[PDB]
Amino acid sequence: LRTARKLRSHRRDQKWHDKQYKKAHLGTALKANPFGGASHAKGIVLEKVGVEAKQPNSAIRKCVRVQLIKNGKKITAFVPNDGCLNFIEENDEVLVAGFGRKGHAVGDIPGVRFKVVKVANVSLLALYKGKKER
Amino acid sequence: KPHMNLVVIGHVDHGKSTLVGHLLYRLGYIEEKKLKELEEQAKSRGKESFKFAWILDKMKEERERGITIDLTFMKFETKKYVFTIIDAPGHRDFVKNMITGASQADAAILVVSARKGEFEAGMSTEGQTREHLLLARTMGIEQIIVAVNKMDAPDVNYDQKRYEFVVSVLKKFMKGLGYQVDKIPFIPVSAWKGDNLIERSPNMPWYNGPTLVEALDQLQPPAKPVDKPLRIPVQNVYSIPGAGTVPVGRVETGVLRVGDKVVFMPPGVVGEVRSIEMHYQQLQQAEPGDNIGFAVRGVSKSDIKRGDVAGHLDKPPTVAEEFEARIFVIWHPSAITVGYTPVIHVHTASVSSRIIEIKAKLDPKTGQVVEQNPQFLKAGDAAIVRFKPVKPLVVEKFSEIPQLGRFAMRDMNRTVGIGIVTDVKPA
RNA sequence: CGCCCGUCGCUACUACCGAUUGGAUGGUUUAGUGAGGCCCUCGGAUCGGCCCCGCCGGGGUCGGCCCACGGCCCUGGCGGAGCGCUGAGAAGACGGUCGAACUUGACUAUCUAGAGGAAGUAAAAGUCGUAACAA
RNA sequence: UGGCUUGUGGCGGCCAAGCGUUCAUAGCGACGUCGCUUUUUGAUCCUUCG
RNA sequence: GCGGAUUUAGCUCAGUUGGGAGAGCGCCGGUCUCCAAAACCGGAGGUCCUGUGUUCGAUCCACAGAAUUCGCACCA
RNA sequence: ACAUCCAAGGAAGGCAGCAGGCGCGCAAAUUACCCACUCCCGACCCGG
RNA sequence: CUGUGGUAAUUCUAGAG
RNA sequence: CUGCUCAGUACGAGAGGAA
RNA sequence: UUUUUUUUUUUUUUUUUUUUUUUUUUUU
Ligand SMILES: *C(=O)[C@@H](N)Cc1ccccc1
Repeated sequence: LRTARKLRSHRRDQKWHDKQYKKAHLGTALKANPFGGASHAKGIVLEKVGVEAKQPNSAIRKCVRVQLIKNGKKITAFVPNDGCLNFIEENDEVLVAGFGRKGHAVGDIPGVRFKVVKVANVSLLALYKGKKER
Repeated sequence: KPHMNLVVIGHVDHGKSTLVGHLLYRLGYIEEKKLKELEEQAKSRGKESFKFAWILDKMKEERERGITIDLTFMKFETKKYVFTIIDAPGHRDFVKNMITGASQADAAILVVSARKGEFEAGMSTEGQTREHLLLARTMGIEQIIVAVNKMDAPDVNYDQKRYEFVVSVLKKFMKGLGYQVDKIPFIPVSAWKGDNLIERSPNMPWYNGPTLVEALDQLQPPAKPVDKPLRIPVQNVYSIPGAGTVPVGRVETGVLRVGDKVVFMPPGVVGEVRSIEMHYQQLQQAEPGDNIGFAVRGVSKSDIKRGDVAGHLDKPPTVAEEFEARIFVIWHPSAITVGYTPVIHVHTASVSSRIIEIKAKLDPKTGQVVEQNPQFLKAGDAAIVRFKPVKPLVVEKFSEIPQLGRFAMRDMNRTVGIGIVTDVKPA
């Protein structure tokens, strides 16, 4: 009963072995991405580049490199809807957000951790269906 | 006391800004200490003779070059009227600015140099006495006073023969434009000396007409169409500490009050009036003729620009998917066909527009069709044509709101044609 | 006719190394300098009261028919007006502790530029050899 | 060092087929030919090792 | 607002001094195959971004627009 | 250390108090009405 | 607190009762 | 050599810019 | 008392892109 401190100290230190716990523990989340841990960042379409799918899946994926506002850093982004390219023009303000928990992109996608959802401060769904905007 | 908008027009260097500045001065609207400082600054930069002009010309490039570049607005008050006076540039590069000025005007002072060669140049084929007169007519200015300027100049020296020469030339041309020439004052002045600006000049005994101020009082105020729907073409948009983003422009039709919700077309952005100002005096309402700045809550400066038009939400300004017009061709070096794309200067806007069809050539005097779908038009022709603006443009039918329904066509920096819109297909 | 390995040639992205004694940033600071208030040795623009003398006005007593007059006590006005003594009292000023800020460097914490060098990872297949799985 | 000579170097020159959009010379000139030059370099052995 | 660049084939770029364009991918097409890869044929493909001026003639020059870029100005 | 207007001489300021502008960003309002309530502050009222 | 004052200008402020 | 007036002038369609 | 047993590799590196298809009670 008098050896409480060792178990107390032991737990916290052995705990370091949990990588997600570790992630919160080290100021890394703030600095591991262009966002700074942020869910959404406004950006500019520097170029639009077609890319090739990975493994047996064969496809041309719509990809945009984006210059961020406060951050000012290069970003690799994924264009989502079918003919969004028709509606994506260079240097139009774009809001970007991530896919399924931070880390790995959709298995089909190559090196993109980010998704494009707004064009000119307008959501994607509106351009995509005829009834909304044009 | 009724309010009027005055545009000052005419060829480069003919004396527009010197007239306005000097007029404001001897009318005591300008601090003598400031005139003193301007003069010293003008002399020290090698430009003594710009002291009155520099009351209006404030931009770094205006002062460096000694020319006006864009509009300046000044309030002054005569015996009968309060005027907003608008100083417009003569330089050919900035006739687009002069045109927005004319679109906002009730009357015009045409300033024309009597100096040898200066007159002839202004009235030459590619001169801006010629061009500004033409554009003022098309933007719907009927009341005009002409200041035959620089009578003091040594190569002029108050000569009545020179004066009557410029008057007659000016008269023959102005009558060909449709001006009622018998009614318009031709005052011999010196913008620089002051002759005939506000008091009568001993140097020119032979002149019996009004002085310029007297001529102003003899003008007549225009119809105030307060029962037509609100339309305010924006001439510029400022971003102002305390107010936020404030469009400026002249109320053409309708009325605007603090509290109002307003929409700006063609963007489709909506805001709400926090405040209204004319010549630094805060207002609660503004009616046609009011030249104003209006602060707008909920609108970013980047959303709105010059040539956009503000109306109330229930009757928003019309955006033309396409539009139809009656046009006359002033000048063209070859021919105009379907597909021709000059810029359209309408109210404060200027947007290239493609001629998608030429429905009919008309006899310029009678208006009868002389040929269905002509193969082309040329200089001298009149026509009914269809127009598709290259980017979203606001226009109204001339029959409905004439101040958003008259236009010039310009291309390669020349005025090519003039027009009135006879029909609009809304976006 | 199964799996499978590594160097070598493209293309991209990370991180390691790095001539510039490298640049940038923010915290604690050694030393040399020191505004400014404040305590404190002074000073002393200035102001008033009593000191002495002479002259008149007024109240109360004494020597005079007086009246002026003289003495005491209390005020008013003028000269030696400040000439003798006292009190509070602005500028300034001795020497201080406090201590901004300047410079000169330190030092951490936090990023970062670069010819080149060196891995990897996307990695499907081009090119060399058979290492591992069945002694 | 100096020196003859000037191939080599440097510079002008007659002629004008060409450039120069029309045209040769405004401004330039193939080829071909006449030369001036002695701060390059070259060949020569004349002056200087007493 | 002003001023510079840039716009040429499906893609990316070269030309030019007004007589009218040229290459690397592409890629695309066919044969073989489940489909490609390889192999073997075959493909030619452009209002030279637009209007006007000049000109006998404008991809080119001049003057004017658009779109993208980059300087600079303005500052309710 | 910021930084506002300079009659060229000077004079100011500390909105991390309401409103309101900008900025910053992924991220938070309006230049309103009032002492009636709750209290509090000044002296024997009833001011603020 | 009366009145009398100066300055581009500031919470400037004299002298007199 | 530079400045002030000469002068934003004449000459220019402007860009510009003198003596 | 009853058993070995020699032989030994003389010669076998490599094989371009892509590969594929699955789901249930209740009796008439
Ligand atoms: C804001 O000042 C307007 N109301 C007046 C104005 C100033 C500058 C430019 C345009 C308008």
